[PDB]
Amino acid sequence: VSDYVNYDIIVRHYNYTGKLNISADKENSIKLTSVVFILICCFIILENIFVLLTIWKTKKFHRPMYYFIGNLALSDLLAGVAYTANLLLSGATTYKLTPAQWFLREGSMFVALSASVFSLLAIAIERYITMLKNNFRLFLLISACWVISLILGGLPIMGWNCISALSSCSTVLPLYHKHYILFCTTVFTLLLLSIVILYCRIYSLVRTRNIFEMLRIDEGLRLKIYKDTEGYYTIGIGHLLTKSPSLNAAKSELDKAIGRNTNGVITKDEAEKLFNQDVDAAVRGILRNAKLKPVYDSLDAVRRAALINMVFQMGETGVAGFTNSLRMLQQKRWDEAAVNLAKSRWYNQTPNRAKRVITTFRTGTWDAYASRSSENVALLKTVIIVLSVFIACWAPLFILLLLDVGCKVKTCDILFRAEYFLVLAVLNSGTNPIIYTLTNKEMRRAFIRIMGRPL
Ligand SMILES: CCCCCCc1cccc(NC(=O)[C@H](N)CCP(=O)(O)O)c1
Ligand SMILES: *[C@@H]1O[C@H](CO)[C@@H](O)[C@H](O)[C@H]1NC(C)=O
Repeated sequence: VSDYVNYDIIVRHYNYTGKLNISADKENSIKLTSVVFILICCFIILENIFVLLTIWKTKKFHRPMYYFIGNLALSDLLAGVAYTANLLLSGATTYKLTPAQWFLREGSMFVALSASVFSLLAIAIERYITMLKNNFRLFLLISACWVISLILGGLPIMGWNCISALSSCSTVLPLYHKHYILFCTTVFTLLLLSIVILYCRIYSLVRTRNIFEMLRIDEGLRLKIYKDTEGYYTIGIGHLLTKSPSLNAAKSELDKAIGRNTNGVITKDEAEKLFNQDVDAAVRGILRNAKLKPVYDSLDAVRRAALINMVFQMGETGVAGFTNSLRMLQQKRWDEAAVNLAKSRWYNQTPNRAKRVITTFRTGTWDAYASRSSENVALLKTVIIVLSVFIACWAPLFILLLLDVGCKVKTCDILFRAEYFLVLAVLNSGTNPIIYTLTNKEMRRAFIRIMGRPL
């Protein structure tokens, strides 16, 4: 009987879980494991310092997303520091710690995890705000992100432990209460599930926003009925109301399409809902032709919309009337199809519009329409892979932890030799700096642009 700062508690906790007598196993190999993982940690420290340095040095990297990337780099930086301190205070030294020195040891790993989860979320929501639209509110969120992490990470210290309740002690973390691990595992899988559903929504809405903004320039937009260059009444994004030269006939067909009296003026949303009808019809027109559907299947989202834009102006037989171009498009030879369309009547009638459509087929990017909203495509695709790596590294531990909640003590063998799951989750701290320079050239260009020693 003494302060719950006595080393005997740690002995009883590893004794109950069955780790005290098996502590003297592979102790010589444990030294080889630690010294090597300490080197890997120091490499992770530099990696995240380099990520924090690039953002601090590049002016174009002073954007809200990069601030959350830096905050994520901080989570993975302090993770490496916490695991370097873990390896040093783990193994034989585990029994030389007090319960407080232990709840702080493994508590540091939880704080670093919680911070990474919220940091990822901070990047996830940021991507949803870029499509549809404040520096002081950003540092409040980063501060709140760490405050919630310090509470959700260190609350077992201030009460929620299992010191006198061995029946509720998890075997992979002896001094942690089984319910607390279940609470962390469920909160973090629920938060990681929120990211995945959000990114599926972001990638789908941007796909529909890219085809909208593309035709928002080529055929413009209108709230009131206007006559086209051919000689027929039109509204919104090239929606041909009638071929008849009667203004009231256009009002008749318009009111049938919307379902209310407009007198000629329609809402921005009513134009968009009418626009999807014109896109869907043009899309159906592609999936019904033996020369358009194979090409659409061989194209990407950017070049698919480029073909949709062509159908949106002329029609099914109109685009089918360029077999020489379509054949060169299906053969993945963009430069060859670019010349055929440049000499055709379509390029001679509307030169400024066809130029952008042809550039989309050649470049395969929205650079001919969006200036900086096109670069975000590569900047978003890379972040989805960051999350995909994170869920691949932590899920094995999360499953293992969930198994520890639903397993009697000294029963499940997987829970003992579970040092591999803990290491895979640690390695992830040095995969984000590596994934930036490999799946993002705009970030990689800034990274090399940073070779100054004193800087
Ligand atoms: C809910 C998710 C759990 C948070 C993950 C915290 C974490 C990350 C990485 C490692 C560890 N724990 C360890 O590696 C421990 N040193 C295991 C060995 P021991 O402490 O001796 O049982 C704990
Ligand atoms: C605790 O460890 C001691 C040796 O240090 C051993 O004799 C005892 O059986 C263990 N207690 C339980 C409940 O397994």
